[PDB]
Amino acid sequence: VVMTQSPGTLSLSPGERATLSCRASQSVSGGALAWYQQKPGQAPRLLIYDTSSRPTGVPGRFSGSGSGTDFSLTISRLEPEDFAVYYCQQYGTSQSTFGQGTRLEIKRTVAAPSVFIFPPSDEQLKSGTASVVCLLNNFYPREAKVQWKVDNALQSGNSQESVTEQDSKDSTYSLSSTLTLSKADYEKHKVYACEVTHQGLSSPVTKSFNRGE
Amino acid sequence: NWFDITNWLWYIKKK
Amino acid sequence: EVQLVQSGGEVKRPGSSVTVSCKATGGTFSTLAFNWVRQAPGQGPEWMGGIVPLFSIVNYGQKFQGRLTIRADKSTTTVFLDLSGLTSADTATYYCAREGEGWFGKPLRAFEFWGQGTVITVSSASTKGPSVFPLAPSSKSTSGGTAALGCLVKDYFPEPVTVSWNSGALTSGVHTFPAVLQSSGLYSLSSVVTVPSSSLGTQTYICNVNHKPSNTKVDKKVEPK
Repeated sequence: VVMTQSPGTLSLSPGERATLSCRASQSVSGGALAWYQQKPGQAPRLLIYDTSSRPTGVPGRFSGSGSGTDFSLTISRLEPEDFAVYYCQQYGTSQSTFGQGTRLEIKRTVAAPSVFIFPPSDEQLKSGTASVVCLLNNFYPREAKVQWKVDNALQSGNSQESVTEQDSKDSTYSLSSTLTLSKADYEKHKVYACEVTHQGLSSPVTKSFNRGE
Repeated sequence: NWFDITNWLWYIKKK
Repeated sequence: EVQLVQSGGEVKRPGSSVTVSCKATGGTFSTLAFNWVRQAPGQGPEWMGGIVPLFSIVNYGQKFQGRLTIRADKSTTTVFLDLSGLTSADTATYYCAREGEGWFGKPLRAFEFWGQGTVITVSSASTKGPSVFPLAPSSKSTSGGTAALGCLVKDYFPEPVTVSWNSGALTSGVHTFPAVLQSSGLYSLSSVVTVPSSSLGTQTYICNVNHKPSNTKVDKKVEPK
């Protein structure tokens, strides 16, 4: 049985009403459906068991519903601590399965990322490698496309990205994309650029530097 | 289902 | 208190076998089902198996059969997880969860109590400290605006690395990104901070990188170009 949660990411406001869906590939016997909440760095917390029953300690704003192959978790009033990842788990058969999860994040105004490009340092250059770091500071939403251009040549497969968690104060995300090269390949070229495409940007913003200027 | 096994013992032990 | 205390984190080589413990204290043990659920970096939980300690009735996931062994010790109230033939796809956090009790302790099957987790890093790479390289603030920063600087914590094994700024005095505007696993098998992360441009020439910014597995403490000063 394959569990599929919906949507992938739910962007709502604090105090609004939240509804998360869980769809099973086949019928779940006896209503054996559970809803777990998980915050980054912690073990999941059981919010709902047996489709609709609620364990002691879970506030009344969480309520489960559904039957057969369609299930739904409902948070009547979203509190500050109710934004996290939610997983639905079936356990009617001998082989329990979880869902891919739903990311319940905070909705806010669209903010453009502040883009900063950093060339490799000389101390790193004398070691044999070169890392060019592009930074997208404080933006919303978190979907952003970063593209590296070494003398107008599109790079692919030599850059890694990582995004921070949603900030607890401004609900913004920060992204970091590092381009790793050898010193030889780094000195074979001059212009290094990282162009960013985001919703809060009218045109893709390119931050570049010439090697040695 | 194995997840229900602990329930049987719960019933049988209770009665 | 119903507490589940697991064993410490471990670094295992590919093909070896690992054993994770789970001390259950303050609740029913024999007639309640324990479960082992792992979670890869950046992914969701995945149920692996379970056991009923009374008669050692185990239930293994079809994916992990032939490679999994869950055991129970009723004398010491402990649940174990033996996983052989470790691969890179087994590097995750392993949680031991006990089901919940309802009216008259009715086994609710769903997992209510969880342990603190056991981080298993399945990699051969030797324990190495990180090389800290400065992300200097650009010389073209906005005159009277905001500047950005940071440190690049590159090539270290294993996790984790704790990064602070000015020994912990500077906290505002600091972003320490989650580490990424490079192709070389080593980890790497970046820690940036945004400061007023009018303080780049006077204020001294120092990033503090601390790696416990390598006993490495590096202090790196970031200054403009």
